[PDB]
Amino acid sequence: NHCLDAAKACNLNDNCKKLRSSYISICNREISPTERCNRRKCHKALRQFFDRVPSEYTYRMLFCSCQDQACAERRRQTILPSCSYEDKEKPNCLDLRGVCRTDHLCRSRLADFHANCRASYQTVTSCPADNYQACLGSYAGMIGFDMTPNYVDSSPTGIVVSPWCSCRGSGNMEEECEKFLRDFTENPCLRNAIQAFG
Amino acid sequence: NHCLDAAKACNLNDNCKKLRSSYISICNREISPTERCNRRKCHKALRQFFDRVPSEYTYRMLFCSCQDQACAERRRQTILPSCSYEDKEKPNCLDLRGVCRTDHLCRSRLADFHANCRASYQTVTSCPADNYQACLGSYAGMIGFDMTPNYVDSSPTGIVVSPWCSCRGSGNMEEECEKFLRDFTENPCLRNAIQAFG
Amino acid sequence: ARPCGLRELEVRVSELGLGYASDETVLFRYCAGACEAAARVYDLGLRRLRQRRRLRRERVRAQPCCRPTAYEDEVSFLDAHSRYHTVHELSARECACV
Amino acid sequence: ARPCGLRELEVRVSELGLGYASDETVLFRYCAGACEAAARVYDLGLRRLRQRRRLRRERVRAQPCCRPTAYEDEVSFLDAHSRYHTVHELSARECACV
Repeated sequence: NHCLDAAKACNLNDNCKKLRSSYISICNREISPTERCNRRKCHKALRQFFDRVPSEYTYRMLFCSCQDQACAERRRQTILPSCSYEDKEKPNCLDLRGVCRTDHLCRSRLADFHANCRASYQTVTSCPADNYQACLGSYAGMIGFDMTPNYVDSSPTGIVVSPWCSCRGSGNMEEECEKFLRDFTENPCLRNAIQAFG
Repeated sequence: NHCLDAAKACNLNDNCKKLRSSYISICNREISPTERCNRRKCHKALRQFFDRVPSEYTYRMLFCSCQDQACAERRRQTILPSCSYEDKEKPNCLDLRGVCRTDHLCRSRLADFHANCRASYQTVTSCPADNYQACLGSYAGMIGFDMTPNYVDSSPTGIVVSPWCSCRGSGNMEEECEKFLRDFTENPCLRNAIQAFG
Repeated sequence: ARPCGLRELEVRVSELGLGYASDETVLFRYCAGACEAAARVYDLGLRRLRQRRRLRRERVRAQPCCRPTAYEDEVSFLDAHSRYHTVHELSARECACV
Repeated sequence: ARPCGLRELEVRVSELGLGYASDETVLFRYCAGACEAAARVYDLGLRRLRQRRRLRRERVRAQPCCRPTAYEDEVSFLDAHSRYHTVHELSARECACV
């Protein structure tokens, strides 16, 4: 499958292989029965991987086409989500957005994502200027911050991505929260950009 | 021969073999066609050998008995005299004594040699208190100083030792010079001590 | 006769028989080739002593071996049950005639 | 039986076949014995790849060698013509299964 092919290209490149193994070994290391990993360290290693390995390797792993579950599960596992994505606490998306916005880089990366993956009702791709690449890059640029998005399950073609948060407990800001969340979950520009990558 | 036996015991002892090789490799190393070794460095390494290796190894090499020329040449070569002993200029023994006496330690080592090795006319050995060991130690204690003594040739039993100096150019001090030199060259205490060792 | 040095091969992790059920590929690097440098004085002495039956009956190597002197730090992969693994010192990183 | 490690032998330097005309004796130290520690993953992978005929008709060692990892600094002696010699790395100083 394309996701296996992507892992191969990475492992056969010295720099990709090193930076891949580094995030894998940190993110996969259990601390105690109650703590799945050192999350902060895992996120840092993820950031380094996406910052210091070219997109030709990196996007191919993250956005590889799948026809079956085996491939889609591999794709879902790219960021090692049981460490980097999931948590026993599922925060409110607007609270999580607040946490992201205290970090200079997360704030800027989220803003890039909102701008570059903005759904247009006027363009053939639903992306601004039909620029798929800038949307994909902005998606990838959020991994390892406190707005880390991921594939929600191992659906092969029915792709749904989201941060680990919900809009329950929003009080009177429920509409605001769900609109924010839909930039990830229900965005035709992002959908089309990922699908067009192959 | 006893001198070959002595080298063997030294080389079979880790400390002796290291400190022996060190003075040999330093003393044997030519600097230029006109400078046969770094003398200062050789003398330092010699002092270290006699100070830091027990006399059981050290006196055995320096004072080993010989019946033939091969053995006696080995004995003569213990201090690597072409570097440590011989010199292009052979000073007057009183001038050399003067040089020695400006050095605190040479002055003291020479005085030890005089006290322990100068001959007595009253003892069976010609050494004071028949104390061979203290004379031998004081002799060995002058090696690596300005007054470094050695076997003058490879005579097996006709042992003659001397510093590198002569009593030519003494002027009016010729008797004084020769008396000083005879404590090395014509001393029945020193003769008997060295002979009794092997 | 190619001298002792690094060699490379693309391999499937599952192919190595190490208990990992993964179709991932790694770049496997290893040490191979001839050691043709002039013999060390140690080895020359040791050969001579061996030949003169002076040694204690035992395996005695009087000739260098082409072997790794450093190893790969780590490499990782996902297996067929969706579990990640990291393996240390799988490949050689440097080779010498030791 | 006996594992890879240092051994000692008293030898005459003229016995070593190195051209030194000296009857002096040195303590000659060398590396000998078996390498019985569990195989490295490298070696296990290499054996498997060899057996699967995946390698390239070259001599490949998939098993450690008992060899020195460090050598004697120096030892000296006087030869029969009354000349001194210093030899470097004549003996092993440390051993390992490399």
